[PDB]
Amino acid sequence: DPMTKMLVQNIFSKHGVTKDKMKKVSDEEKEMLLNLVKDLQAKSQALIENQKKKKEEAAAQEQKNTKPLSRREQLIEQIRQ
Amino acid sequence: DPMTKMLVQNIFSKHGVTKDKMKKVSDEEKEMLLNLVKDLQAKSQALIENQKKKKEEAAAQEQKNTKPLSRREQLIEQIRQ
Amino acid sequence: MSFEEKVESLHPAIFEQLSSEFEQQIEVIDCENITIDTSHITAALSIQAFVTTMIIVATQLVIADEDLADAVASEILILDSSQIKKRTIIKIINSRNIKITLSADEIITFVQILLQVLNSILSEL
Amino acid sequence: MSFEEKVESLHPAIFEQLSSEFEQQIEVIDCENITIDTSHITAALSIQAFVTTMIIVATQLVIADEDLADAVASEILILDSSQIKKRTIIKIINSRNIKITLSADEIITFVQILLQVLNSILSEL
Repeated sequence: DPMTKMLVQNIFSKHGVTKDKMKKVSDEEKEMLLNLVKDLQAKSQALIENQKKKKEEAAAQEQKNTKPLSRREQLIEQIRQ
Repeated sequence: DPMTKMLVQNIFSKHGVTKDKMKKVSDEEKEMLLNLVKDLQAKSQALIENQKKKKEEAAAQEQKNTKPLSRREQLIEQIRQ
Repeated sequence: MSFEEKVESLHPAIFEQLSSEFEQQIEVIDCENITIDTSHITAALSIQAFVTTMIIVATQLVIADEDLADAVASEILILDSSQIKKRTIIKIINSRNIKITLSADEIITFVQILLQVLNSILSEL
Repeated sequence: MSFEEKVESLHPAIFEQLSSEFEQQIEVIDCENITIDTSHITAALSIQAFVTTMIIVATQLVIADEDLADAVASEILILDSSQIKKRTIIKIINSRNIKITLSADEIITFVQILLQVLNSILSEL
């Protein structure tokens, strides 16, 4: 995405690695990186969904818990018995 | 005490229990109530003194903690060594 | 014995109701040392709960016509429901130490009010 | 194989460093039930640590002149050092039950930032 573009271009534009210093290697090492990155997407997203479902579940049992106008009449039935 | 007299007389003066509805029972059940009430005084007062001594103790170590005019000279002795 | 078992059975039912109204949530962000002090909250609630059942069981025993007994008992329960608060003293000792403290002062003062009702009821009878 | 062993050797060294920055102390006074929930803290740190070494090992492999490789690798390490926080959600369920929870939300969001850097670096190469 365009948002995160310049925080990596600015450091490279510094005294670090320049455009002409790129080896631009394209060999069997490139494809084995590509599948690993896709593996990162599957693992990271699994963590994201696990945290996301935990977050909405934590907001679920409180909504299901009905809050009455007064919270003191629930102990009047058992005392009479 | 006279302060708390009318908040119990007014409810009894309502459709609740009236003067003529009092059984005025005086038997072995009365004395066993009297000693229990005195037991309430001993237990409740013990809580009151425990909270009271906690309150003044919480105001005690701050008074014993002397506050100087400036609070920055306490770290000048050790740095020189 | 009947009076002893009825007060000792109403006590846990009332106590659990009082405790259920004392649940809150405190969220602390970026802190190392957190101290949660809830001392005397259970003790004060135990005293108030066990002295509340005495009020509603004293009138129930003496007065017949159980419908009236339920009426007076219900009025007592609503009385303690309102005009009761809770304090959360958050004392920040250092830049890394905070101390959440639950105050039982309101419960303590309300115990005195209920105690005066107990004394007035006993003197009435 | 050389690339596989170098990433799998840098991973534990980076991971133990990240874990060492996640040690705190919580002191609870006068409580019966205490629940400590640190779930997903190790999982999120493992993902962030194992994706951080990919960044510094990708540039190290392609770029010669190891002095430059150390320079770019060091800059990445300092980036994750700052702007990372930790939450300690202390939920007081009852007067006797509290629940200290360690939140991995900040680590989760920072994983997205590092992931975008990984994608941008790969597209650059």
